Amino acid sequence: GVIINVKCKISRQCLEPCKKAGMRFGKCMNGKCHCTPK
Repeated sequence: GVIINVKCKISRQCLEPCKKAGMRFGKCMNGKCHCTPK
């Protein structure tokens, strides 16, 4: 589990860097981004 405290706006804009790192999941909850490692 890897949470990051960034003002996100679209789940797709946090999905890109979460893929770059290598995450199985890329989800934003209106506020902060929550990605899960693969």
